[PDB]
Formats: sequence, structure tokens, C-alpha cells
Amino acid sequence: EVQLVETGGGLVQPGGSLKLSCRASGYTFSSFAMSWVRQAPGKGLEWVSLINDRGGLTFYVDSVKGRFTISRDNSKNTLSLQMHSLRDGDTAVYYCATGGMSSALQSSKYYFDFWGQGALVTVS
Amino acid sequence: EVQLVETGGGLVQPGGSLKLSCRASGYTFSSFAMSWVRQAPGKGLEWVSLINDRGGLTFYVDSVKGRFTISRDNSKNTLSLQMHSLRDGDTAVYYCATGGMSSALQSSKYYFDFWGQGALVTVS
Amino acid sequence: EVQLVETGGGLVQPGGSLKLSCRASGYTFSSFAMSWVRQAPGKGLEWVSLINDRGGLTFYVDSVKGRFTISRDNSKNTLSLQMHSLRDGDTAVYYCATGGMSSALQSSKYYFDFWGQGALVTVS
Amino acid sequence: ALTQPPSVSGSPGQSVTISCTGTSSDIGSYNYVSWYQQHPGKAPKLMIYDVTQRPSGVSDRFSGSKSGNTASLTISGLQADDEADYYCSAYAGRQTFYIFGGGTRLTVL
Amino acid sequence: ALTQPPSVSGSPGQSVTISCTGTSSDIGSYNYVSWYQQHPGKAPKLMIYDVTQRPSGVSDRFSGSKSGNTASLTISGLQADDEADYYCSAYAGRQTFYIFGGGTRLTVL
Amino acid sequence: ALTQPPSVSGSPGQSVTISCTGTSSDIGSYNYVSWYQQHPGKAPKLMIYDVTQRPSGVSDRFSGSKSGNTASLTISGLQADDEADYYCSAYAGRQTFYIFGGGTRLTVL
Amino acid sequence: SLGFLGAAGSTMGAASMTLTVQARNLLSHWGIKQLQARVLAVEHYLRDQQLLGIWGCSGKLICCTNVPWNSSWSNRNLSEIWDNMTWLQWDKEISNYTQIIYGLLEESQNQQEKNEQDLLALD
Amino acid sequence: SLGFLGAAGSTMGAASMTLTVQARNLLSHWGIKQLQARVLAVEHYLRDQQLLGIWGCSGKLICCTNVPWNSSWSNRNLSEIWDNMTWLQWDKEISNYTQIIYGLLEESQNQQEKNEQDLLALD
Amino acid sequence: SLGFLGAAGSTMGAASMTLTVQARNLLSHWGIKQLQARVLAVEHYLRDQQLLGIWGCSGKLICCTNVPWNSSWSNRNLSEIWDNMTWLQWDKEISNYTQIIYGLLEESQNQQEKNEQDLLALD
Ligand SMILES: *[C@@H]1O[C@H](CO)[C@@H](O[C@@H]2O[C@H](CO)[C@@H](O)[C@H](O)[C@H]2NC(C)=O)[C@H](O)[C@H]1NC(C)=O
Ligand SMILES: *[C@@H]1O[C@H](CO)[C@@H](O)[C@H](O)[C@H]1NC(C)=O
Ligand SMILES: *[C@@H]1O[C@H](CO)[C@@H](O)[C@H](O)[C@H]1NC(C)=O
Ligand SMILES: *[C@@H]1O[C@H](CO)[C@@H](O)[C@H](O)[C@H]1NC(C)=O
Ligand SMILES: *[C@@H]1O[C@H](CO)[C@@H](O)[C@H](O)[C@H]1NC(C)=O
Ligand SMILES: *[C@@H]1O[C@H](CO)[C@@H](O)[C@H](O)[C@H]1NC(C)=O
Ligand SMILES: *[C@@H]1O[C@H](CO)[C@@H](O)[C@H](O)[C@H]1NC(C)=O
Ligand SMILES: *[C@@H]1O[C@H](CO)[C@@H](O)[C@H](O)[C@H]1NC(C)=O
Ligand SMILES: *[C@@H]1O[C@H](CO)[C@@H](O)[C@H](O)[C@H]1NC(C)=O
Ligand SMILES: *[C@@H]1O[C@H](CO)[C@@H](O)[C@H](O)[C@H]1NC(C)=O
Repeated sequence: EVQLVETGGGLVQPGGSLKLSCRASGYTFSSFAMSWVRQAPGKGLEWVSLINDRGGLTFYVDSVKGRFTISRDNSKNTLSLQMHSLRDGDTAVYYCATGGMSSALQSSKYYFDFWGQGALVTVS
Repeated sequence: EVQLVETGGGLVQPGGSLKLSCRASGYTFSSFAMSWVRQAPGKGLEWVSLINDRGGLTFYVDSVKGRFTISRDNSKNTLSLQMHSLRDGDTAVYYCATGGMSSALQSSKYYFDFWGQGALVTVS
Repeated sequence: EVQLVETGGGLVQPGGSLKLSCRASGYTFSSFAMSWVRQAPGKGLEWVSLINDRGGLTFYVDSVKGRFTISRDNSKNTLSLQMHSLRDGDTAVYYCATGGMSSALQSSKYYFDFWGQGALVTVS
Repeated sequence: ALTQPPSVSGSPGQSVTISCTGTSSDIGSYNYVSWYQQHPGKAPKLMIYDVTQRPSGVSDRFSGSKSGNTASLTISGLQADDEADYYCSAYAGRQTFYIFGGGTRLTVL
Repeated sequence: ALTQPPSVSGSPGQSVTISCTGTSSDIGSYNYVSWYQQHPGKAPKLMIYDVTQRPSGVSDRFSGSKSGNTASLTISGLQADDEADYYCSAYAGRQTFYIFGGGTRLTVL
Repeated sequence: ALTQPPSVSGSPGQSVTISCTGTSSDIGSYNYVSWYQQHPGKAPKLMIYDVTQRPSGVSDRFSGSKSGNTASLTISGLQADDEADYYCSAYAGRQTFYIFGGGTRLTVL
Repeated sequence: SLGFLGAAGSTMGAASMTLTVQARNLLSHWGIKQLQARVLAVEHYLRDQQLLGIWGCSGKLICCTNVPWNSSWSNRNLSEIWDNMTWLQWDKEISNYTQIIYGLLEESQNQQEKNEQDLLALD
Repeated sequence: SLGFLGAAGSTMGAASMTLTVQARNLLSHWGIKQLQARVLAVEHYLRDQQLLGIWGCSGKLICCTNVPWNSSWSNRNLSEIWDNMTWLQWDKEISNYTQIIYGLLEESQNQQEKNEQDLLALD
Repeated sequence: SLGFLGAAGSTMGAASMTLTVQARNLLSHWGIKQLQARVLAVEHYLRDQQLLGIWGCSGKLICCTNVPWNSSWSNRNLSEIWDNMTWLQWDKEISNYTQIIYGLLEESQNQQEKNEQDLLALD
């Protein structure tokens, strides 16, 4: 069994910031890439960010590239996302997911293997 | 006398694929860069693609960059262009020409000196 | 006291060219980066070009990348700007300024330390 | 950036095809299209990866394919528990990592 | 391409603030924001550099700060010699070296 | 991206000119402008290359020049058979290799 | 942190992170025996560095190339090669093909340098 | 221009422009003494070139790295170091931290090289 | 393909495809004579590699610089140098000018390194 549980916050006013934190268990955290994917309440899924297994490399969608920071702590087995300058268009459920990248010596993925419960982030 | 003969296809349906060949004689084939230039029935000349003398480097116009492949086989003196996903905007006479680049140790060209007769490619 | 004196001309016809130059004293010329900044008669300041202290590296605002050349003579103390294909939109006072860049082994600047009084360039 | 129909339906026990149409820079060039099943109120589950390969834990009723720039998922043997929103995830290179455009509501009659 | 208000004013001895707002790629990225004072008919003079620093040769009245994407210049008590057009200049990376705002006509009542 | 006159004309024995205008990134910066003569119903052949040079096999009636961003082909001693659509080909750089203009119809009176 | 050859019994993946640990240990009448041993150490080092130069891998420890794996040299997947095998076992497994691989690497660089030269010849 | 060590007494910002002058002079029974002297010169040269390779600085005389400068190693400002100090004084001042710096440089390249591999492994 | 010096009589263009063939054969009292032969071969190799490094050409067999060709060194066009001519004839012609070219290559790389350092120092 693999679990990903988001412990992030809720409502923040426009222009503020919110940090999300995903607790991962049931697998070796340092062996997988991690990402954040969001779904607006009435829309489909949207990929937001991707971080490598070691944490050295991060990738973002252009719409958040200068606003969101993705980081990992492989000693605590946690994934964090710090979202700055939140906009009304960022209201969505944010899902923590395992997969999306392989560190060169692993077989290819380019898909997401595990999804978390999902935190609901809203902007006034 | 240098001759280029575009022994390629003709009519294709929208969304289909068509390959063009160009046979050449009268000069050392593996010594000139080659390119394809197209002319819509009522328009002027448009450059489509360029390949080096050795065939390792290819260049395309953005409008065909993800659809056309230019290749050479220097043992048969044959140039070819494989066109995928042809659209109505691609209807044109396609001319084979012996130039547009030189491999650093040769004098500069950028001439398109010898031209063939041209294959007529149409899209229904 | 640092003195920067522009000796460039002030009237050119559209499509022509005009060379401006700036003489400087009071500081070691070869120790500072220099730039040209322009101000339209009714507008604020606009950065036009930047040259490092050695003279090998030049940077331009996108609107002039294909038209202006910035160079400097570190034997004698002269900063020159050769402007080709001037347009009516380029009418402005062009100020000679010292600063804007430090050569890796110097403290950071990214600001302008000294200003000349500026040459007024009218197109048409 | 992918085009996917908003909904499909079919008779229970029969096969339904859900498809996504992309471009040469995403579905065409890369064979990394995956399909997800998202039940309302739940996080998406991975159903198909690498276009045709299903993960362990998913039954043999879900199988995909691709041709040209169009990818599809065929769901045979439709069950009452298969009502979910289905999505594609295409890999579009290092500049545009994933495209999740879509969302097909599958109704089992 | 920075936005700052026009016509900031106040009486002699009163404090005023002149500020400019940029974006996340310039003022909010690099802490290299300078301010210039341009009297009509004169070339701009440097007043503030590196957001909070000032060159030797000017008074302690002129100072500044940065928060978020907004830079702010404070002049302390106004004097008649402060009636000039003030401009922001922010570093904006390697592709766009400097971005300037419009001028603020400071009126001393 | 080059502009050419739709047509030019002149009587036999007269000189005519055809001009092409580009931008600083193509005709201006690169001295690689070539001219082609396309008879109706025939493939074009090279007439002028490297702005001023001509290939072996053609007469010296055809010559070229460049000034600023304008390229020009002069045809002196116009013959009855010099009726053709003329084109420029400019080298634009590494991102864009060649730019052709519209054809100029040369009619001999 | 395991020292020179400390990763020899570890998997290929884990061992790939200790290349610098041992790379530093390749350089550092009775006078002739010691002097010849020092010269041989230099000759072996330089032959390996020259070979990396020929392949376009000069100055790097993990050098990626343009030569595809043909699945006949070894048909093991990456999971088995990197997580369930040591470098000694791998070296034995493909010993008979190393001269083939090296030859292809040389040819690949020869084509790449010409391509770079041709790209650099465009204005 | 100034000579083999002509810039030795000049400030760091001046002596840094003569790096090729010093670099070109590092390579060039009694036979045993002469051979030991030549082999030792070669060994020292190779130790320095290998060390530069480990840091990702092979083939460069001025190599910029991603290791931040620690204010505990030297608290002088950049202008004071490059305009008012020679390389001999700096070498003495930073001697006790040289091996620390070297270790960090190695670690930096090890992370960077793996990161480059992962960037290259994206399709 | 043609052997160690098989291209020696071929034209300069044709011989440019065999650079690895010659490059890979440069490294490979009786003891003193053998050691002097090995040390001398090593020193020649290292001096040439150092010189390439100074020019910014480390790790390459074909390297393009920013030094323009001066017609006073040779005014022959490309069709007279890369064809209809061998490398031996070229070396005979480019003899009196070799040190001038090497000096220019060193100065050009020094400027290239300073310019790269300044560009990389921009935030
Ligand atoms: C050795 O020191 C002397 C000064 O004692 C240097 O000569 C001049 O020093 C002044 C100091 O303000 C500089 O402004 C001059 O430019 C220096 N002269 C020259 C010709 O550069 C001298 O250069 C120093 N020597 C070396 C080798 O650096
Ligand atoms: C030796 O094998 C054991 C198996 O559990 C492993 O944990 C250990 O790390 C291995 N040793 C090395 C040096 O890799
Ligand atoms: C690798 O191959 C072995 C059989 O040789 C197989 O058991 C294993 O599951 C394969 N692993 C992957 C990731 O394909
Ligand atoms: C600098 O060295 C000190 C030594 O105590 C260490 O604590 C600190 O983290 C180091 N800082 C950096 C930036 O390396
Ligand atoms: C560097 O430090 C010295 C210490 O005396 C000081 O005088 C000098 O002004 C400082 N320079 C800078 C640029 O901070
Ligand atoms: C290096 O350490 C020794 C320990 O005795 C000390 O005396 C010396 O001053 C230190 N050097 C520097 C440059 O800090
Ligand atoms: C020697 O010259 C002949 C032409 O006379 C040519 O065909 C042959 O390839 C040349 N040999 C070499 C080794 O280049
Ligand atoms: C070429 O060499 C001659 C040698 O006398 C010299 O005078 C000339 O200036 C050099 N030209 C260039 C462009 O370096
Ligand atoms: C090169 O120079 C020779 C000198 O005889 C001449 O014959 C030849 O045509 C020239 N080649 C080119 C391409 O200009
Ligand atoms: C080099 O100089 C000598 C001086 O005697 C002269 O004879 C020789 O021809 C020169 N070489 C070249 C290639 O010009």
C-alpha cells in the first residue's frame, strides 16, 4: 500500500502565499520523482510542477514558473510546495503525485503512479 | 550536363502522406548540399528544406518542421523528402536543387545553382 | 569630479545614420562600464545600449539590436555610438552614462553612477 | 491542449472507446500517453501508461492504442462501477511536460 | 515599463513617498533598484541604488525600501530644491537589462 | 518576407532593373543575395549569386548590386527572349535559412 | 565515503556516485623499477584520458553519448543492470564487446565534430 | 609580457590576466636524477589537471563554479581582494581553507554531473 | 581505415577524416634509454594537449576559433588548400607563421575567457 496525504492550508487572500506539504509512505521516497497536479472545481486535471528524485531539478508550467517553489526533504519523506502571489485562477484541488520522471538509470515513466487524497486550495 | 529528376508522387488526400524522390547525375553527388523549394501554382518560390552533403544535418521551415523529413542516400545518388500530414496549403511544384549549404572546408554557396523540373504535389 | 561631454550631432534625415560620441575625464575610463540612455522629449528615460569596460561585450535594447553599434576607445577616453537607419520614433536626448555593469571582479552595480548632459537627436 | 469528447456512453457489458486528439509534438512524437480514471469525490487512479501498458491492479477490460496523433482507450465489459471522468496525460517534451486537457464522463446504461 | 504614479506632492517639511510597481521577473527578482532625480533642463542624477543605498554627495533625506514587486522612495521633509522628475530603474535580467518607469513630477507646495 | 515590384517592362535594347527590399537581418547583414530567372512552364535557373557574381553559362547582360537593405538586378541590352518571372533569394541566418520574394514579371515590349 | 574501491561490491547505481573517490587514486638499480612503475602509471592514465578525448568525453566522469545500445551486447533491462548487478559482473558480462563499443564511440565523435564544424560554418 | 612570474607582485586583478604565461612554463647514474625530475614535473602537472577535471574545469584557466563563498574563509570584500592584494598574500590567507574548498568543489560537480544526466534523460 | 599515416599523401580534406587514427598512436643503459623515450613521448603529448587547452580546444580534434585568417600567411583559397594539396605541403608553407598564429590563438582565448567570466557574472 502506498499513501500520499496532503496537510496544506485552505483560503488565502489574493497576493498572499500558501505552503502545501505531502506526507508520503509505503515506498522508498528517494527512489521516485514527485509532482503537483491541480484540478479547478469545475475543470479537468492540470499539471503544476515536477521535482526529480534527488530534488536537484524542478520544472513548472509557465503560468506558475515565477510564483511556485517545489522542494523535497528525503530524510522526513515529505514534499513541499510554496505558492506565492496566489491568484483567483489558482483555486483548485491540489493532488500530490508520485511519478512523472526517471533519474536516467531507472526505466522510463512519464506518467504518474500514485495520487494523494488532494488538498483544497481557494483564493478569495 | 547536370540533371535532377524528381521521380516522386502526385495527388494525395488531405491528412495523408507522400514521398518524393530526386535522382541526380552529371556531378559528384556527395559534394553538394541539397534542398527542396516549393512553388504554389499561383505564387513564387518558397524554400522548404535543406540537407548537408553528408546528410547528417537537416533544416526545415517552421511550417513543415514537424511534418517533413529530408534524407539522402549517397550510394544511389538519391535525395528524398517524406511529407506527412499534407494539407491544402502544401499544394505546390516541388523543385530539387543542388545547394544552400557547404561543409565548412568548401567555398560558401547559398546559391541553389542546378534545378530539376519539379514534381507536382496536390492535396484534394 | 567626473565630467562626461557628448559631442555628437543633433539632426539626421529618416533612413540615414548619425554617430554620437562622449568624451570623459575625472576617473579611470577603462575601470567602468558605460551605457547610452535616451529620453524622448515628452517621455521618461529609456535604456538604449550598454558596453563593458574592456569593450568586447555589448548589449542593446531589442528595439535597436539591428541598428545601433556601441563601442569604446580605451586609448584616449571616448565612448561612441553609431546609429543606423534612424526613425522618427528615435528622436530623443541621448545621455552618456557611466555604470550599469561590473566585470565579475568588481562590486556589483546594475545602476548608473555618472551622467553627461546629453545630445539632442532629431530625426526629420 | 488535447481535444477529448466531454462524454461517452454505452450498453453495460459492451465496449466503449474514449479518445484524445493531440498534435505531432505530443501524442505523435512521444509514446508516453497515459489514461486516468477519476471517480467523483476521489483522486484520479492510473489506468493505462505508455499508451498500451496497464499497471498491476487494473483488470484486462481497460486497454489503449494510438495512431497518428490520436490516442484511445477501449473499455470492454462495462460495469456499473466504471462511471468516472477519464483523462489523458500526454508527454510533450521538456518544455511542456504534461498535457491533461480533456475529461470524458462515462455513463454506463 | 514600470508603473509609478504622477504628481506626488506635499508641503515643505512633510514626508512623501514615491513608489513604482514592477513584476516578478524584475523588482521582485533582483534587488537592484535605483532612483534618479531629473530637474527640468538637467540630466538625471543618481539618488538611490541597490534599493536602500545612496551615493556619497547627497543628503540623508533620500532613502528607500522594497517589498514584493514594489519599490519605494522616501524623501523625508521636502525642500524647494526637490522639485524634479523622479524615475525608477530596475535590473530585469540578461535579456532586458533595465526597465524604467514614467516620471513622477514632485511638487513642493 | 521580401517585397518586389509585381512587374517591370522595357523595349528590346533598353536597360531594366528589378529591386528587392528586405530588412537588416537578411539583405543588409548578409551578402548572399541571389537572383533567379523562371520562364513560364520551366524550372527557375540561377542568374546571379553572392549579390554581384554570375554563374558560368549565362551572358553578362545580367548584373547585380546591393545598397543598404535593397538588392538590385540590372538587365542591360534586353533581348526579345528575356521574358520571365524573376525572384530574389536572401540568406536570413541559422534560424531561418532562405527568404524568397514575390516574382517580378519582366515583359519585353 | 567508502574510500578507494569501497563501492566495488555495491550495485552499479550506487557505485556510479563514487567515481571521484577512486579517480584521484590513479595518479597517486632500484631507481629504475620505481621510476618505470611511475611512468607506467602515467601512461595508463594518459591512454584513458586520450581515449575519453577521442570520444568527446574529456573532463567528464559520466559522459552521455549518441551510440544506441543494440541489445546484443547485453539484453538485460536497466533495473537488473543498475540495481541488481555490480560493475565487476557487468565488466565480465560485456568484456567481449568493449572493443566494438569503443570503435562506435570513436566513429560517433568523428561525425559529431564534422557536424559541429558545419553548423559553425553557417552565418 | 611581464615574464614567467612578472605579475607575482601585482594585484590579483592584474596577475589573473597572465595565467597563460605561467601555464606554458609548467611542462618545460645522472639519468636517474634527470628522469625523476621530469617524471615529478609531469606527475604534478597531471595531479592539477585531474583535479580540475574532477571539478568540471578541464581545459579552462578561469573556471567559474557553483560553490558559494563562505564569509568564514575570508571576510574581505571583492574590491579589497582583487584591487589591494597579491596572489601570494591571498594564498597565505586562504591556506587553511583550501582543502575544504576543494572538497566542496568536488561535491558540486558530482551533483551537477548527475543533474546533467537527468536533464539529458528527458525525451 | 587507411592506417596510422595512410592519409599522409591524401588531400587536406580527406585527411581530416582520420584524425583519430593518428591521435590514438601518439602514446603507444637500457632502462634509462627506455625511460627517456617514454618520458619524452609523454612530454610531447602533454605539451600539445596543454597548448590546445590554452587555446580553448581541450578535448577536441577539430577546433574552430575566433582568430581571422590573414592573407599574408597564405592567400590560397579553400579549393587550393582542402583539395589539390596535402598536409605536408601545407606545413611546409605554414612554417614562418606558425608561432604568430599560436600567439594569436592564445590571446583570443584569453579574451574569450574574460568575456565568459563577465557574462556569467551578470545576475
Ligand atoms: C609595483 O608597485 C608599483 C607602485 O608601488 C606599481 O606602479 C604604479 O603604482 C601605482 C599605484 O597607484 C599605479 O597607479 C600605477 O599604474 C603603477 N604603474 C604601472 C606602470 O602600472 C607597479 O605597477 C607594481 N608592479 C607590478 C608588477 O604590479
Ligand atoms: C553488501 O550487500 C548488502 C546486502 O544487504 C548491502 O546492504 C550492502 O550495502 C552491500 N555492501 C556494499 C559495500 O555495497
Ligand atoms: C527485467 O528483466 C527481468 C528478467 O530478466 C524481469 O524479471 C524484470 O521484471 C525486468 N524488469 C523490468 C523493469 O522490466
Ligand atoms: C560556512 O562555514 C560555517 C562553519 O561553521 C558553516 O556553519 C556555514 O554553514 C558555512 N556556510 C556556507 C554558505 O558554506
Ligand atoms: C572593503 O573593506 C575595506 C576595509 O578597510 C573598506 O575600507 C572598503 O571600503 C571596503 N570596500 C567595499 C567596496 O565595500
Ligand atoms: C592556520 O592555522 C594555524 C594553526 O596554528 C594558525 O596559526 C594560522 O594563523 C591559520 N592561518 C590562517 C590563514 O587562518
Ligand atoms: C592518390 O592519388 C590518387 C589520384 O592520383 C587518388 O585516387 C588516391 O586516392 C590518392 N591516395 C590517397 C591515399 O589519398
Ligand atoms: C597580416 O600580416 C601582415 C604582416 O606584415 C600585417 O602587416 C597585417 O597587419 C596582418 N593583417 C591582419 C589583418 O592581421
Ligand atoms: C583558387 O585559386 C586558384 C589560383 O590558381 C584559382 O585557379 C582557383 O580558381 C581559385 N578558386 C576559387 C574557388 O576561387
Ligand atoms: C621563411 O623564411 C626563410 C628565411 O630564409 C625563407 O627562405 C622561407 O622561404 C620563408 N618561408 C616561407 C614559407 O615563406
